[PDB]
Amino acid sequence: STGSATTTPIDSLDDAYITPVQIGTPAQTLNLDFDTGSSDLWVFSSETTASEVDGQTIYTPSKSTTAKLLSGATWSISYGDGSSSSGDVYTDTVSVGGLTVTGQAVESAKKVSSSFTEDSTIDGLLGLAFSTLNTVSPTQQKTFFDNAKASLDSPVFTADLGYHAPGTYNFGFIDTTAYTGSITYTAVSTKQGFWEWTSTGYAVGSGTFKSTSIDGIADTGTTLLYLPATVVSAYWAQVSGAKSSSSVGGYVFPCSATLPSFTFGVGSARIVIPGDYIDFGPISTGSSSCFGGIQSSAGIGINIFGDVALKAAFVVFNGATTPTLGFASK
Repeated sequence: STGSATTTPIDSLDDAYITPVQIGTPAQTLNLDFDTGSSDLWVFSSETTASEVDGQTIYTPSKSTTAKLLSGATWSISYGDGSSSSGDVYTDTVSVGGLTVTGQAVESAKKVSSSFTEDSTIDGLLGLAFSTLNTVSPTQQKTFFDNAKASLDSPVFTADLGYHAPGTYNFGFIDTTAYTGSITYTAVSTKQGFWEWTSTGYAVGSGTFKSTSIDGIADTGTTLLYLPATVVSAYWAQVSGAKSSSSVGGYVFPCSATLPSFTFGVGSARIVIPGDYIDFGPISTGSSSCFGGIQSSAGIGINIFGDVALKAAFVVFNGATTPTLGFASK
């Protein structure tokens, strides 16, 4: 089997992407944030505290003839941005782009933190990291990809995120029309439950490539590119007036600037992020100070190749017995 679904930016900045997902019988369609940095499929629901729902579409398990309570199971998750959610668990039929999994754990939110309530466009998350990170207790549950893998034509999914435009998540096949050149594959460590790999270095604009190993994670659920402070300082030094602002919480730059590109290495290959992808707009409405799309990871504990980096590439998440990642230009 295969599946193919379009993913759409939630706003004009590409702050996140939503993908329609069918849950239950008859289908209830919710728009989920596909997150290769976590491993829980959770949804706003009829059980969510009413004051914490503000415009989202909810899953109502009582209206699904295939929903079954997973007796005794609870879940609770906290994300790197400080947000969180928790609740109970059903199993139900879940389909993405024509690919159907029966018996998928659908984690029903009883509580969500304010940032989730305040984002009316995201109805939940669909985790695509390794199932060892799944938070369901006392019986850990598998991700949608893990459950579908054996039925897939090939044990892969691909992320093709657009810049200010829709893109595609495919399951079970590699669309050879969706990228240019060849796909360069690189080793993955699953030891922390992430799609963790080592970039071979970087360049700023037309500058020379610096060969240096950068361990990080391919994370569709993080907006920006988070890299070591040395690398980030080298980038922003090329932008007149750019500075790190503790009050704003990162590097800002004059909105009048033209940003240089940023290149990252994948083995001997190179992915180029155009400068425009690094502009996240005014820090507040009407400000002439703009927020940068490359930020320091020094306070995170891990480097994160988020959407800013991933949307410059066609990315293969290869879930073979030894997982690997592939990157192509497009």
